[PDB]
This record gives sequence, C-alpha cells and structure tokens, in this order.
Amino acid sequence: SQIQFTRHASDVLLNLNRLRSRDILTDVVIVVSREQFRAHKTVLMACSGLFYSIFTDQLKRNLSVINLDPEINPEGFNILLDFMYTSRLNLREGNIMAVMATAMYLQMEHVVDTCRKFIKAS
Amino acid sequence: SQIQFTRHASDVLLNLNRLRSRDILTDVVIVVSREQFRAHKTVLMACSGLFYSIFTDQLKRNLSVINLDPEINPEGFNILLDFMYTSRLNLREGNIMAVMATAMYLQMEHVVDTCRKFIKAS
Ligand SMILES: Cc1cc(-c2cn(CC(=O)Nc3cc(N4CCN(C)CC4)ncc3Cl)c3ncn(CC#Cc4cnn(C)c4)c(=O)c23)cc(C#N)c1O
Ligand SMILES: Cc1cc(-c2cn(CC(=O)Nc3cc(N4CCN(C)CC4)ncc3Cl)c3ncn(CC#Cc4cnn(C)c4)c(=O)c23)cc(C#N)c1O
Repeated sequence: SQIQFTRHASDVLLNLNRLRSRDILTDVVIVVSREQFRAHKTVLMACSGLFYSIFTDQLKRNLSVINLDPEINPEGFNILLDFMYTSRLNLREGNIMAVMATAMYLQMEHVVDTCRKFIKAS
Repeated sequence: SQIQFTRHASDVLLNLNRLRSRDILTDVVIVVSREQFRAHKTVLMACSGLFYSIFTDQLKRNLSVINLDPEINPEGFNILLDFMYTSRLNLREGNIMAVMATAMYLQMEHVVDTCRKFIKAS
C-alpha cells in the first residue's frame, strides 16, 4: 500500500555516478592491464557476480585494490563500469566482442544476453 | 545511441538494500534517540541534502556515527531510510506529520511535497 516513486532508483544511481566522478567515498581501485578505475564496492557487488563473490568473502572484503585478469580489455571494462552506474550500454560493432567477453568474466548475464541479441541483429 | 536497461537502476537499489539487510559494507550508524540504524554513506548522500552536506565535508566524511537531532522521531527516520533503499514510502494518517517533519530535516523535497499532496487529499 506504499506510495511508489518511479524515478527514485534512477535518481539514486545518477547521484552515485556523480560521487564516482568526484571520487567521493570510492573505496576500491580496479586495475585492468595499464588502466585503473575507482569505484564503490557496493555498486560493483550490486551489478557483477564476480565482484559480489569477491567482496562478500571476509578474506577480500577490505581489499582497496583488485587486479583483474590481464587478458581483460580496459575499454570493455570501462564500458561495463559506465553501464553499472548509468543503465546505458554503449554497444557497437567494434566493441561487442570485448564487451561480451568482459561481461561473461564479470558475471553480468543481462548484458551477455543483450550482446547475444546484438549478435542476432548483426 | 546507448542501449537503455529500464530495470537496472531498480535492481541496483534492491541489491543495495539486500547488502544493508546483511550489514555488508555499511559504514555508518545513524543514532536517533534510543534507536540505531546502519547504512551506506553513499546511499544517504544520494537521497538526503542533510547527509550529502555532512559527508561531503572533509571534516565529517570519515565519521562512523552520526547523532541526529534528539527531537527526530525514530519511526519517521526508519520510514525515510526504508524509502531511500526501496523507492516506496509508507505514508499513513498516523505517521504523516512525523514523516513530513523528518523529511524536512533530512532535506528530501520530493517526499515533503508528497506529504503536502497527502495532506491535500486528507
Ligand atoms: C543490476 C544488474 C545486476 C547484475 C548482477 C549482479 N550480480 C551480483 C548480485 O547478484 N549481487 C547481489 C545479490 C543479492 N541476492 C540475494 C538474494 N537473492 C535472492 C538474490 C540475490 N544480494 C545482494 C547483492 Cl549485492 C550478479 N551475479 C550474477 N549474475 C549472473 C551472471 C552471469 C554470467 C554471464 N556469463 N557468465 C560466464 C556468467 C548477474 O547477472 C549479476 C547484472 C546486470 C547485468 N547485465 C545488472 O544490470
Ligand atoms: C533520489 C532522491 C534524492 C533526494 C535528495 C538528495 N539530495 C542530496 C543530493 O542532491 N546529492 C547529490 C547531488 C549531486 N548533484 C551534483 C550535480 N548537480 C547538478 C545536481 C546535484 N551529486 C551527488 C549527490 Cl550524492 C538532496 N539534497 C536536497 N534536496 C532538496 C531538499 C529539501 C528540503 C525539504 N525541506 N527542507 C527544509 C529542505 C533533496 O531533495 C535531495 C531526495 C529524494 C526525496 N524525497 C529522492 O527521492
């Protein structure tokens, strides 16, 4: 019987992306080959099976640095990070295979399936 | 030209509420009279002008405990906290004045205006 604010969740994510752009309360750096990305652990846990599994582990929950597999493409990672914080996925012919492989590794099924839909359309 | 995932933001907030229910990566306790509430600073900053102003201050950004004004009703706070994490506002005749006063103090205009709409309807 509660009142539903349909734009609230979208506004919260917007605000979390603004804090990320200002490096406010970021608590991890993700290292992908020669590139570094700062983020909020909670948002990464909320959007990725890989990060959920890492940071739920009491052994790894306080890490300040995560080194991803050196095979991961930093641009594919960056696209996925931006998607976690915006709900927008920048999929194109030139990036679809890297994005799909990165989303498999991060354990992000809806993106992987969208990549399979993009492949069906091209 | 990016693909839009319309349920992503709602799913991220759901996941943040689940982490809050498990006390995973909570980093503050909010003290309201004889009651305590654990939360994520980022989510509080994203939803409240008062918490944004507190935690953006480099003086207060690392506090682990915030004591709210002792005049604030813990039940009104609890309703607002649950709203931050769910997009659902439990407004009723018996709680509207406390919720409205608490939302003014937390600096949450859309809730305050919804309380004014609820007042117009009753
Ligand atoms: C919002 C959003 C989320 C995810 C995603 C997040 N997470 C981590 C995770 O669920 N977090 C949490 C889960 C839970 N509860 C607890 C209660 N329960 C009942 C349900 C889950 N409580 C708190 C938190 Cl934080 C995911 N984990 C796994 N997968 C499956 C996979 C895969 C895959 C693809 N290929 N390969 C090789 C593997 C996910 O897709 C996700 C992905 C996208 C996308 N796109 C997206 O938009
Ligand atoms: C999603 C959601 C948010 C808010 C709310 C949040 N915040 C804190 C805040 O904006 N955070 C951030 C802001 C920004 N940018 C930076 C860029 N810019 C251009 C815009 C703002 N970047 C990062 C972060 Cl984290 C708010 N601050 C102030 N008010 C106004 C007020 C008031 C009031 C009512 N009575 N009284 C006495 C005062 C707010 O309503 C909010 C409220 C509700 C509700 N309901 C809600 O659903």
